[PDB]
Amino acid sequence: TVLIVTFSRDNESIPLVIKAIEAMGKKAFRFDTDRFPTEVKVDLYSGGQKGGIITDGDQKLELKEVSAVWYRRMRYGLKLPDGMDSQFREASLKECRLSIRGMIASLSGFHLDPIAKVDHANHKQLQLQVARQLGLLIPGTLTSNNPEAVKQFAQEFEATGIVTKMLSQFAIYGDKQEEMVVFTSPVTKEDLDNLEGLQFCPMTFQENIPKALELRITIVGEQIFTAAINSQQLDGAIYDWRKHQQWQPYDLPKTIEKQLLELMKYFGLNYGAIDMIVTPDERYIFLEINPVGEFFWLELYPPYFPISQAIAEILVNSA
Amino acid sequence: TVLIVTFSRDNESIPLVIKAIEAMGKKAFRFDTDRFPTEVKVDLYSGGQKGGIITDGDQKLELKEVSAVWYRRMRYGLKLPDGMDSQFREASLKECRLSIRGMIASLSGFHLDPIAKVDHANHKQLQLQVARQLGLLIPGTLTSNNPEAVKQFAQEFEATGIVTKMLSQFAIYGDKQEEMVVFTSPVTKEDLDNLEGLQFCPMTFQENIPKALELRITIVGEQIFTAAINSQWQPYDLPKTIEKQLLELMKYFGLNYGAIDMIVTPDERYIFLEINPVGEFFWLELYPPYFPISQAIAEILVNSA
Amino acid sequence: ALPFFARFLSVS
Amino acid sequence: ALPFFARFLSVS
Repeated sequence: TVLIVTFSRDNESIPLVIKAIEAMGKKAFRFDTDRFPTEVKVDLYSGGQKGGIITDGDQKLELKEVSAVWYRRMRYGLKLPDGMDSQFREASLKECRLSIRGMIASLSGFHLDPIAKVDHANHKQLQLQVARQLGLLIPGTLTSNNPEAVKQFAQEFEATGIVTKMLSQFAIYGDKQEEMVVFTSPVTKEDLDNLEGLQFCPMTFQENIPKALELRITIVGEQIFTAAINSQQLDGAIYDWRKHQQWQPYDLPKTIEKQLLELMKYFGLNYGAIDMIVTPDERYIFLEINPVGEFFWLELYPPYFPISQAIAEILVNSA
Repeated sequence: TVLIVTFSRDNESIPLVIKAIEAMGKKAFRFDTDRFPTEVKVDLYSGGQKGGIITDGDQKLELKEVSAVWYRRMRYGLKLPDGMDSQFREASLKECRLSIRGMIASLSGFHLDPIAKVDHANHKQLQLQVARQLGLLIPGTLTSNNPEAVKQFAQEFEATGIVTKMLSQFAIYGDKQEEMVVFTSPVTKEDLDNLEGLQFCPMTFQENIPKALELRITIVGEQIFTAAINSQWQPYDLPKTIEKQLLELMKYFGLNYGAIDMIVTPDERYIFLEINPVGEFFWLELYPPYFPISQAIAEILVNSA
Repeated sequence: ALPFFARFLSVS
Repeated sequence: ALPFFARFLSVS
């Protein structure tokens, strides 16, 4: 049985995979991590005890029958009541996370991907360094809490500019309503005069590389799905003084494909969402690999890639 | 240069390791994780440019000169002012953590221990499973949010009882700012009638094994320092079978340091409890049995292997 | 709305 | 008592 580690509000990727798994003659159990412990019962035995078992209403999954694990979405304990004490709620979340992580890490069979591999590939500074050691171009990157280094960094890349971004995912719910998020943003001359807040939280700054194309590369095992989109606000080839777009298939150079495969092999991954950009002079710059990045918007929308089939195959075929 | 990843309020283990490193003709930089970003400056470069530098007052460290890393204490940014907005503070703590973790993971040289190894050995359920696969006795354990499975677990071990414990480390601060902590605690029959709170947080229950001694085992490389106390620590000689099994457990997780807890029954049965990759050791060095552990850590940090 | 581990909180 | 990333908060 394929154990699918997700949450209740996950998107259409889950039913796409379970049906492709079910259509191959195998079965799959959906484990919504956010509905634990409030609704889902998990029993984890260590020793010569009874078998570990996950119970979700009528559904029941014995952990000895797990042949594969899809390490998809991890939202441990989100459905804990809001009216709970904040000290007990934060402590309960950390206990739930350690519990379910220990369950997954103890299960045998095929993992997509193992926790130790996803954890090790989540260091974005290590991603760029390993990609560069493999011969891939990476943008100039500085994570810093030091204004003098940041000023020096923005100055040497003044012609094209620099952006900033956070290494973490989070949101600030301010005032009375909305959620606020730090997207990758250009830093301005005015932002450079207000660098005093770096002593309370560092940021990651990157060389802003002008790009002709954005590449979205999804790898399943050794199968490479490459999609490109023209993001040029001013496209030179089409420019006309007298006078939409969508994602389309793209053929990577076999050298880039073999380098991305070595990147997957180094971290031990069999799934990965890789971001690259292509300059007008056809230089390929590696940006980021997300071991749990999305893929559904490349399958349900152009170029309608059949990734969910490839994932279900490697899950039920192991290797 | 040995990078030492600790924090400002960490105990007297750091200076002794430092002096032992310095007395061996090498250099050592102390990096207090809690004093970043408010005081310590870190600059992590990726790309064709540099690697990075850590600046702390007059002291600076070029990450190119890092020959080894002691992954000791990780209190990322706990010296943030408490007058800060709580939403911004927790977001800053999460950003500071990912920044320094990526710094450590990217560094080459000898790590004691690597992050990926420590994160993998942190699964206590995996510790008991691998210890059992190597031939070590482990107490019957149940992690659960299910009262029915817990009641059966307590009836199963009704003769000796069961204890409960939390997998996580935390502390609840009451109204008087007093510090509350969940130690390993017995489970009474009154507790078994109030299991409804398991739907809000699971717990880890274990067979209460009656014991004669409690063993504190500290391993540096392949050197084993065993202490025993009656439940004033004393030396203790493990059977070689137990020592080799613990060495195989460390080699599986890829650790060269570990704090291992065991108990011995009156009939001399050795039960494996836990391995903490960053567990303390100083109290076994400054107090009986005065194990020279800080010397063994400094020697493995300088001599690589 | 209390979790089960609240019953075992001691004083450090 | 603000950090530097506060100046880059958008909405979604």
